[PDB]
Amino acid sequence: KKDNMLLVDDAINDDNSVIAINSNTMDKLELFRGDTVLVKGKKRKDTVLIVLIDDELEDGACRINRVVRNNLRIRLGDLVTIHPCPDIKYATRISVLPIADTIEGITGNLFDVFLKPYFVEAYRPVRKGDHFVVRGGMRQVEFKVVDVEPEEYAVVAQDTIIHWEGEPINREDEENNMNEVGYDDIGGCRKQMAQIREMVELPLRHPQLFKAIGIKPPRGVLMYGPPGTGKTLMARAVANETGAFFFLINGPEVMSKMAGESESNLRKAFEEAEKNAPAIIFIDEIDSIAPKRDKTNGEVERRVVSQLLTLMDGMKARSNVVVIAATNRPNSIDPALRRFGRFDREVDIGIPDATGRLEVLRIHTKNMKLADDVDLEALAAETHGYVGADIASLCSEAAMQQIREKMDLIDLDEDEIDAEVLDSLGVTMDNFRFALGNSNPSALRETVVESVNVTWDDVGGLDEIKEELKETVEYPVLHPDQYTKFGLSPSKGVLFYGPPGTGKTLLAKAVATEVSANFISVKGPELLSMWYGESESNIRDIFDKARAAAPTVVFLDELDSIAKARGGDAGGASDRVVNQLLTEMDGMNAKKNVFVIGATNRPDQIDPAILRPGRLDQLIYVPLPDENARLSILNAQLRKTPLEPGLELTAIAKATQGFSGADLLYIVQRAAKYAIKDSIEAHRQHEAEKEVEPEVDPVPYITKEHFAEAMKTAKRSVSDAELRRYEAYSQQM
Amino acid sequence: NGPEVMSGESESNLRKAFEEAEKNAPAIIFIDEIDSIAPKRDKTNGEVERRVVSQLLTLMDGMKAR
Ligand SMILES: Nc1ncnc2c1ncn2[C@@H]1O[C@H](COP(=O)(O)OP(=O)(O)O)[C@@H](O)[C@H]1O
Ligand SMILES: Nc1ncnc2c1ncn2[C@@H]1O[C@H](COP(=O)(O)OP(=O)(O)O)[C@@H](O)[C@H]1O
Ligand code: BEF
Ligand code: BEF
Ligand SMILES: [Mg+2]
Ligand SMILES: [Mg+2]
Repeated sequence: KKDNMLLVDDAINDDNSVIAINSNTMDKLELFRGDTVLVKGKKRKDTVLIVLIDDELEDGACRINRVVRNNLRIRLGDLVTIHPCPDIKYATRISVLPIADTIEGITGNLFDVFLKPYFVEAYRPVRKGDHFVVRGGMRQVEFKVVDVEPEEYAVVAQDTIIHWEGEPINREDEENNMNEVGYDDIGGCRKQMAQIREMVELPLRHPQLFKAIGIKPPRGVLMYGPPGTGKTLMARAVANETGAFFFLINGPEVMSKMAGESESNLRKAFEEAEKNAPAIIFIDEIDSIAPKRDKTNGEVERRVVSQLLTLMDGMKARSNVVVIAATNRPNSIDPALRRFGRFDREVDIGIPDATGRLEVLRIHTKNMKLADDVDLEALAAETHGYVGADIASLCSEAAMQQIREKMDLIDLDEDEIDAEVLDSLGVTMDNFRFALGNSNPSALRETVVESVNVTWDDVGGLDEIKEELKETVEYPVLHPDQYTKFGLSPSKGVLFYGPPGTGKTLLAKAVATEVSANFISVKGPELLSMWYGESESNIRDIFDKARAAAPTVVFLDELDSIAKARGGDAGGASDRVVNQLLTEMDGMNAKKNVFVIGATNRPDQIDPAILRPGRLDQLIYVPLPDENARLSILNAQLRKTPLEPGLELTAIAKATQGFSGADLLYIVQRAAKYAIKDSIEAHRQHEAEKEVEPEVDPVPYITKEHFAEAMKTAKRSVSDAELRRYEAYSQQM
Repeated sequence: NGPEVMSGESESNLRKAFEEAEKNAPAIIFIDEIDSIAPKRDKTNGEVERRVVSQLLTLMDGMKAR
């Protein structure tokens, strides 16, 4: 460890142009009380200050006031490199300007008042870009050094000419934001960030390493992946981490209404990137530029593609520029633009894992008065399919929920704002839980499923079936250590079969509500279209949305219409659907861990090519309920009902042997209908006896006579031959 | 190569390449990645692909003994 790098500490000396080192630091690095030292911090910024012996400092980190600390874009507890510069000498002239909001109210001679006594006889060591502070006249004004004559940094001796102007600006706040954000604001993408940093650092600063090894540096990088991942943030961080030129052009803004000058715009962009310095070019949204040369019909876009191909190929060794192109979809790319020489190093910035979600959480919400009872580990563990911007939307929705929560009771008084509510603001766990329950992933927005309030105790019976189901779904998405220690490839599909009215759709709803993962549901023949190619493109982009928001559950309901038996046809469309489903279901490796759930009524018409072991091997039979399962169904269907205390369901469980949950629900609904009819008759009788008093309801519970009248027309659902067919299929399989 | 023939100038490029290979010497032409030029003519729906396939057909057929 070279002792030339030190951390930022609080300031004892309240002066602007000063830093404090300890004496044991002075003997460790020769410097003095008058010595003017160059501080170079993060964000590629610098500053100049006077070193002074400080006993309290302790050699390891340095004291600097908040003004110096700001110019370096550092905080208390950040590292900076310190090194002396006496090459700097007395100024010829200086160019400071007051920031508008620090002078709103006053006017007149700022020089005589603030600047004159501030710089006098101190010969301060200033810098271009510095923003210093001067206290006087019952306020503190902030000026920004806009220009000096003696290079970037100089000293303000009494002979130095201080020029101030009355240009109150707003620009510094805007200037800080664009420069703001470097490489510490992007979390969860460490390998791609290191590769991008290498690709912008090594060919641009020192090509001697690549000349020594003998590998030609690439002059082009492509960024693809899901939307809202961080390609634009990476481009902004790369544009801010270097003070070189950054010619920013976009996709559809290179055109013009005159007779063919977009080629001249591309030529002038390339010549302005070539004229100044070895620089970097970021071309955003190249899908509007490259139409893949197949679905285009014009000549102007082909001339644009040819001009960009000629301007991308003709780069010599003395040019030394690289290009960055952000791209949403990775399939509509021109293979002539993907030729060897222009775009070769394609990075894959995918969805983050739990540690990446923790990194983006600790990046985003660390700039607020947050809470006192928060744990981000459970928030990152429960969240599965979010990527990049959805976490920021979650934090914004939590802040808006906190604002809605602390408004109706504390009386904000929207005509004029107070100062009592503003400091008592904390986004607690309840606002984050409400924001988690009131949001959705950005890839599953168009396939949003309406909320069905069912739990794992609402499905009466099927106890061992539901516990092995919740185990075999909860295993491969949260704890992969048992999967790694087992050493066997897992199942990537499951199927339900049995009589209708048994609980397959109810088990699918219980998966959709209480599995702590994502869920996407389609109907059977919904993914078919009369056009050509769309009937397979629907399955293709549905499975693309499934692979994007990993993990998820794709419930293919009623597979007797998609996976129809082949067996003279209508043209071969269902065969194309089955083949597309087979080639989109066979590309399931250990990554992206999706799960396909099927539930049919007739299992004889399912394709053996899709019932093959290795594609969809599991087969859970859901049989008819027994006595105890029927009692559990009758107890779970009567949960939120005002039942009679002197009423038992064991007689209903014993008197019905071949019944099912659907007709049991029909029995309970007919009993409720009879109770509602009795309530209506008692209400109209009470109205007649009042016009010509009981309780709030004359029938507060469902009596035994209502059940005895509802079970009078209680048929059964399934016949006898269907049970024989299902028993024959269960004996065959 | 295949998709480096486009910019009515694909037919001019095909005629230019064939007359250049016929003018100089008895030689050999390498056409790499023919699947872009020949889209199998039934699944395609464009018209400059049909025109450049017809041009390649009438230019490959028009080679004599000399
Ligand atoms: N990987 C990431 N890490 C941190 N913040 C991210 C990430 N991806 C996206 N964001 C956040 O998403 C918001 C907008 O992202 P943006 O750069 O516009 O997305 P993109 O690169 O897809 O165009 C910003 O608030 C940004 O901080
Ligand atoms: N085992 C069960 N426990 C509780 N309710 C059940 C059960 N089986 C069926 N039901 C009821 O049946 C109704 C519809 O059943 P559903 O799942 O759609 O049938 P299927 O098995 O044909 O897909 C729901 O109102 C549900 O409450
Ligand atoms: F990937 Be981002 F939405 F550009
Ligand atoms: F969905 Be069930 F099998 F009627
Ligand atoms: Mg973008
Ligand atoms: Mg169903």
